[PDB]
Amino acid sequence: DIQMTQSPSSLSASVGDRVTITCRASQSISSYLNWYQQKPGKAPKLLIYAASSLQSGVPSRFSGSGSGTDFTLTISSLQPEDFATYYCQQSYSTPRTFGQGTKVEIKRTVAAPSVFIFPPSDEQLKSGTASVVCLLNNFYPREAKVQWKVDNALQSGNSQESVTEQDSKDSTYSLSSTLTLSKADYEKHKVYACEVTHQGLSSPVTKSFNRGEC
Amino acid sequence: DLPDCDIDKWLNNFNVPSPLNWERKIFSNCNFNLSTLLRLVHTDSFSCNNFDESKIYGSCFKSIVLDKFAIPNSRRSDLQLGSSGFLQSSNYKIDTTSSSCQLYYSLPAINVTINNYNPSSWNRRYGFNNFNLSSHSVVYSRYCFSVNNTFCPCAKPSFASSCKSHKPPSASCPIGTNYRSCESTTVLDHTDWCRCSCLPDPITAYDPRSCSQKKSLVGVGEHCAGFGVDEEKCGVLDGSYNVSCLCSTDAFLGWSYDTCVSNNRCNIFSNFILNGINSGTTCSNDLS
Amino acid sequence: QVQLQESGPGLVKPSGTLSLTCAVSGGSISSSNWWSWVRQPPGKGLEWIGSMHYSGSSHYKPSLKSRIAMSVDTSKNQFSLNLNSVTAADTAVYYCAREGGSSGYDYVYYFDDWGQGTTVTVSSASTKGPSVFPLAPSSKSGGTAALGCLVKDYFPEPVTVSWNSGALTSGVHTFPAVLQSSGLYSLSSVVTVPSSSLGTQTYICNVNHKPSNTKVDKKVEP
Ligand SMILES: *[C@@H]1O[C@H](CO)[C@@H](O)[C@H](O)[C@H]1NC(C)=O
Ligand SMILES: *[C@@H]1O[C@H](CO)[C@@H](O)[C@H](O)[C@H]1NC(C)=O
Repeated sequence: DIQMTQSPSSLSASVGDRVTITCRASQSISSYLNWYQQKPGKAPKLLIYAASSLQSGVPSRFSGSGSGTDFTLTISSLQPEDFATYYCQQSYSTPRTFGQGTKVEIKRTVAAPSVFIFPPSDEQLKSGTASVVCLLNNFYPREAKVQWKVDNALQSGNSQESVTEQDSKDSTYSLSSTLTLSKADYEKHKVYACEVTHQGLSSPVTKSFNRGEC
Repeated sequence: DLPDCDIDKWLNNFNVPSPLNWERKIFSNCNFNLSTLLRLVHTDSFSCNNFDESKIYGSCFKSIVLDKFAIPNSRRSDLQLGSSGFLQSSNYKIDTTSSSCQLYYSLPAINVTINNYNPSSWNRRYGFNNFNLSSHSVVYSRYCFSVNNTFCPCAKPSFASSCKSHKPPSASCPIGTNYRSCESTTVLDHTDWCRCSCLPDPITAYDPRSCSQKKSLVGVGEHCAGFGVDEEKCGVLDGSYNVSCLCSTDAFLGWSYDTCVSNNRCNIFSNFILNGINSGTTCSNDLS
Repeated sequence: QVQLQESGPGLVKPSGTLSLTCAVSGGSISSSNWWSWVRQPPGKGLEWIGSMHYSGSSHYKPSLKSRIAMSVDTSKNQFSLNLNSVTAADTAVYYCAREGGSSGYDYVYYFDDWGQGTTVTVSSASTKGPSVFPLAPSSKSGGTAALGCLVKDYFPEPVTVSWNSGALTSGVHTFPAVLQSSGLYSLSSVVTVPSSSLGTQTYICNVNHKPSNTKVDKKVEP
């Protein structure tokens, strides 16, 4: 097999920067080299084929060069929608082989999260479980801490969280944290709170509700 | 007491090769007049690259090397210096590093006979026959393929006889050559679907590294290494070791032809390579 | 204008057979294109597994040769994948793609017109559709409120969520699912809207879980 090795494996750049990604084949493959872009939750998309041919409809800020073993993908002026993993791929031989991928992260200014807390629905309660959701919306950088509190008891378990990938328009992240209790446990406590620490906030922020209030 | 180079006599020879079998002649130790040469051949254009044309007059050279061939009408623009078209990719590369001149001329069509010949010994070994074309048809290659001296395009009869589906044609390969590589594959409604190399064909080969026919641009001073062959058209179905491996006429791919004739004259090209200016005895008498 | 669409069951039992089909529109399967399958294990890169031409010629990932077979159906303009004796090593998103050649001398093959992919999970566990719960906007905030849907307790991946049948896309974040200790997935989808519109605008999340044949709309009200 022809091994494809990309450099770097990840990088961080600002909007308007020139981004350069290289790829090396373990043996000569002439110009039988293609580049793909894969955005979060989407299938790969062809950018460059035959080492330097730009696919129709792809912006001209993308370009490829090279022949033999060493190839280069260039993004002349990085845009937010270019957040993606990029892959090289050879078609000189079988099996077809891909490079390992290069993640392009977008550096931007700090943005504080907007924080929201959601009580369980009456519908879920009827099923015997209560999920409480804390949402941290549109923040940067990724590092954030969510601390759940139930009548000021600091939770260490009973929660799971998920984070989106950088937004294709504003390059921010969002985070969803779910605290899960039994309905029996949920109805024994009054104040449900999530406390958020993030470098964009002037102070750690707490969103809370009192069970039943309205 | 040195003889005339007689360059015009060679350029005006009525047996004119095509780009595929371009003819070189080396001139030396002789006298020539460029002025007379450009008159005695019906010159359309003479110009030089990496060289001052006006400096040929009155100069001596170690040798002067001419490479000539008729021009297929549709491919004349392929002869622009640096062109990636068919003529220079796959028939005759005009060397841009030498001191050279390019001559475009013509001969009355009624006398010209195009000599077409496939220079590839491996093509001819596996059955490529003389061309059977009109006397002003000019053959050119579109793709050239090189092979090792062990090349044979036919699947092995004993392998083919094991194929239940998609049996390749087969034949004995010459002593000292290797049979075409083949594998039994599984497809969703066949368990012995044999798949050999260079498919669908060498020009569109899915796996170029596994195809023994290697795409080969002509280098300086080279002839086309050979037309690619569709290996599915070499040998015969159920062919045994008593059949010699040959490829049918339609197996040879990636070549074309066009007439050289316009306004009742056949258009011809010759390259000139000027070797060793200010030395030797290939001398212009234009100033004498 | 070539468009591809994968189809086939997302859940396969261990040692069972994975069977996928790819339907081709906008172009003929009987052409110089080859047709390809490329898979992507969770958190991993791309791995080609096979390609086939309508003549029947094919190439497969060699480590899969004893388990894999493809077909090209010229009468239905479809091609298919069969992978026998699957294990958790075969859990992945499987993409179909067109593999065509460039117009240069080299005739370079490349992948194009990729399908959206189908998520395959190799598991003995049974399919389970989700419950869909509203994440209600706050009685309140500033000019922006958040609302959403909690898509709870389903198996296997994936689910799709839209808002107002696709008319609402701006400000939507659908999060990666988390695997709960029960072995079921749970996912949230949220959207930020003008708080001034909470009394006047209707917000419905549309949830589809194909493995369980679940289709749910949920109105999210303050
Ligand atoms: C070249 O031209 C000169 C001047 O007319 C003449 O003396 C000489 O013989 C010519 N040489 C040829 C025709 O080879
Ligand atoms: C052709 O010969 C070269 C050495 O000149 C060798 O490396 C190569 O593998 C040969 N190819 C085949 C198909 O035998």
